[PDB]
Amino acid sequence: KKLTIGLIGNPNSGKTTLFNQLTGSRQRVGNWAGVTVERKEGQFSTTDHQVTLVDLPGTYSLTSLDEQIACHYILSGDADLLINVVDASNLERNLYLTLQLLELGIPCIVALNMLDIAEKQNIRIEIDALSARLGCPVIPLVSTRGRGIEALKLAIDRYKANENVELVHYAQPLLNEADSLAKVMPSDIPLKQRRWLGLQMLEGDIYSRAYAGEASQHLDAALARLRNEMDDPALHIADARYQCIAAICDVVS
Repeated sequence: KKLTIGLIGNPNSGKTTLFNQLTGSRQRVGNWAGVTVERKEGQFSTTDHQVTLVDLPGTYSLTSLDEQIACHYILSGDADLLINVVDASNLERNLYLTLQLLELGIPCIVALNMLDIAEKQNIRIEIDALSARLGCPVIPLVSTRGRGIEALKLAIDRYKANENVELVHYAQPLLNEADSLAKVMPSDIPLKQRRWLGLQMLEGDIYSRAYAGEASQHLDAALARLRNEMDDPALHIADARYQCIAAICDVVS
């Protein structure tokens, strides 16, 4: 059976290296539609699947051209699953991107990279505790004898919808305002993603408005409403995300 998988992580996080390991010489260099950014695709197989792997440009956040490409692809829904390459030696910084994928609700597998760099600086990562808090599998990419890859291939064959765990705990009125923005958005987009798009707009993101159809004319009204209910809506959003990531890292690292 054929799956298409998007490969996503921070720049400088061993993403290209995983890409080459997975695909060997079975890769095509193309170009992202309408821009001159290079788009790599590659092929590998698993026990049950033939996999088309799409390397997305490194990015720290879904919220320059590169960043925008990753996000447009993530939101296009073309991919069945995403492989999220995470630097174990910079967990907290790297999970900011992971959180957005999970909030978007896209099937995810976290390939925990740079174990050897982590080990070297006395950082150990509690794999199952991370996995429980994310609601998606976490696969240590041991480089020794291709073990990591084999285990990743196993995870791919066993992939499923993420566990619907609570992630960031937003103040209710932000959720409320996001719900309101969400119901006036193009319905071709899942409710979960519509809610996420609303949340980004409230925090002040401009690229998100592009997918949200009508919503952007309701935003100033939404924001004007919110500022009666709290002192800094966008900062409360920043604060709840950080709260969530730091509570994870405290247990996990």
